[PDB]
Amino acid sequence: SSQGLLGYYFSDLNFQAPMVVTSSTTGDLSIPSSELENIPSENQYFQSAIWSGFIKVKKSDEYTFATSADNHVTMWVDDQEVINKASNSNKIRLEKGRLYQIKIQYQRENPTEKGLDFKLYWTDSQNKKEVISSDNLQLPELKQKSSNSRKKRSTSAGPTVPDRDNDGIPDSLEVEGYTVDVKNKRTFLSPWISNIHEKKGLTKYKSSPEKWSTASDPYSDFEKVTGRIDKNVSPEARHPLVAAYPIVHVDMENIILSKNEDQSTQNTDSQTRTISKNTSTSRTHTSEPGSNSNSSTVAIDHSLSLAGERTWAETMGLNTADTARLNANIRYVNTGTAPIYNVLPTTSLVLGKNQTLATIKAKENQLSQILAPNNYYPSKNLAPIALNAQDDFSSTPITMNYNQFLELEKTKQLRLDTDQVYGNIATYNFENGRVRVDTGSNWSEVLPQIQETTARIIFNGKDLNLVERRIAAVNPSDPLETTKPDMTLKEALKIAFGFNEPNGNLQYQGKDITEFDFNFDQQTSQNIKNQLAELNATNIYTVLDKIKLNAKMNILIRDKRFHYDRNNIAVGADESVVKEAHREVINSSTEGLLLNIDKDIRKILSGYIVEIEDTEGLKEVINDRYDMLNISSLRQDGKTFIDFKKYNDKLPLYISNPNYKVNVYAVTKENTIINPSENGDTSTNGIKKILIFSKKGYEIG
Ligand SMILES: [Ca+2]
Ligand SMILES: [Ca+2]
Repeated sequence: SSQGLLGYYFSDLNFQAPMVVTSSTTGDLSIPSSELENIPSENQYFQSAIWSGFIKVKKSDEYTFATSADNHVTMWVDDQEVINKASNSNKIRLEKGRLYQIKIQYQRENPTEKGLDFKLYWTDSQNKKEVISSDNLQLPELKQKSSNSRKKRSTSAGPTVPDRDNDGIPDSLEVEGYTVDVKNKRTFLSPWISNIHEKKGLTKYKSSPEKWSTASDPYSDFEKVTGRIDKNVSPEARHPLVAAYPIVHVDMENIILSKNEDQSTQNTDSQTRTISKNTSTSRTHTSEPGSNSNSSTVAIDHSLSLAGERTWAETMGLNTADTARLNANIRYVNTGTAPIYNVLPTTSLVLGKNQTLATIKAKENQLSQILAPNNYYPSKNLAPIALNAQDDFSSTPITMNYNQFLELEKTKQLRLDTDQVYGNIATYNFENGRVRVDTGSNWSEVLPQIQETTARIIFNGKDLNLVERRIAAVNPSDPLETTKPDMTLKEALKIAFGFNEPNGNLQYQGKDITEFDFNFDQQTSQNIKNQLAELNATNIYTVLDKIKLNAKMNILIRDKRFHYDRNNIAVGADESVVKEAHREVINSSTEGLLLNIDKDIRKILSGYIVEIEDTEGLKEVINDRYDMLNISSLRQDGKTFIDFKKYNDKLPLYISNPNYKVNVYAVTKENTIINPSENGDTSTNGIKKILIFSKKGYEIG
């Protein structure tokens, strides 16, 4: 179906203006004029063509080859001419289960019909003639190396379409620009033509004629654009300028802490004394100069989970000589553009700066599913992985000594550092036209080259989570990399992240590019500054189509509404933004508030404080504890309810005088208190909070 001979159809007589490149499943190599909608009528006249591939016979015999235009054809089988501008009955012996190279050239001056009607036949020893069937034809070996049975180069006899990197796309098309259009059953690759293709919304591709994969990834420029590729590769990475590669971090969903048994305590029948908390995990990115790493940071919930206000040690019965253990539920997350099949990366679980508590490994070659881009392992419809699994005798306890435990209690943070060891790659095989995991292909042989030859953009426009993409970009000092097309900042955002420009303004899902800020590493910053100066431009947002990306740039693009920590996690927002986000109140009562709040805003709030203010200006704080601020919840209808009763002994607010005010304040993550004060105070005293609702009793109804 994606198999057969590869054909190049030229408008000129001498094989130099390719109009269509496409495959044929059978010996019918025709292109009817009805299929040439994307070619100018005048270029629909084909004066030459070349086909290449292999023939595999099902039975040894003597065959004679013929075409529908023998006077215009020369054909080679494994370097030997079988047709030479004349019909013949010259038989050739072909052996079953052997592969023979095929090259066919056709030339005809001034055709009177558009397209091409052309069939390749053979006749066996019994004198039966037919168009060669699909089971007998295979594509050329369009790879960087030959296989044992299939040479990557066609015979030096006759014409060679210039294809320096052997990906299948002619040099000239890669440089000048090409488009791909899907006929009913075939993909046609043709030159870009402004006045035809622009209006139709077709993508203009350019790629390096000297790089088999312009992004230095494991899929060729041709494989990508013709769909001869792992179906799990992300849509954006089907562009030859966007790198296809996995990017993995670990998400921790919840944690349970408990005291380790010890030989001195023979008693094992005591009551449960564990601490269980939800956790929130974010993939991070830091200013570390040379970084190319995977890491995530875990925030352990500090909100009320059990009676009293005990220390963790008191809760768990931990004395100073005891040790504690952690278990957790996790998933792997692939935010990259290619899947993983047989090796999950190894992860260190780290306390503080550099105290490793655990090394998390999965068994190689025993994955229960693929880890696909924009997805999880295990999938979300399945249970997560427990670090110490119930079925597993050999899971290492994740232990902390007393001092480490106290440090975890104080910081309520862990870090997960994940390596970039991703295993084998599923590649396309031209012999059988299928994608399979290839034992000879490994991500570790690809990643360094991807990292060296691309510009990196990290963007948080999807739910404020950091998503990295890499785009092929020129390196002015590496000659091979100068053969790549110019990559602009505007184009990179379109092809890598799906920005569009419906009305003269670049947008991501309705939000203008000006709603996002640009952050650069030191070298990228100097580069971009220099470019702006050379453009006489004072504002980057008006010249995104003129800013050129270079290999090894690092660009970070973040939603401007938010405040960010050093990990580039969103942790707050300006008071004006938070106030406006809460302005639309659906209902209010002594039981709480019902509001429509934007999902991104909700992400940066740790909770709310409710207070009644009397006429003299004194305030009664209702939920007056740092661990009692979790009073918001998202309803199924998408609305947020702020629950006044939850920490008011299950009672609606009592407003003794209608002139009293009910005030509700939002507390952002960056302002959240996560421990009692040094003096032991557990109240909300001093917490930096943002007034988001204030109404008198008679206004609440
Ligand atoms: Ca090529
Ligand atoms: Ca190429």
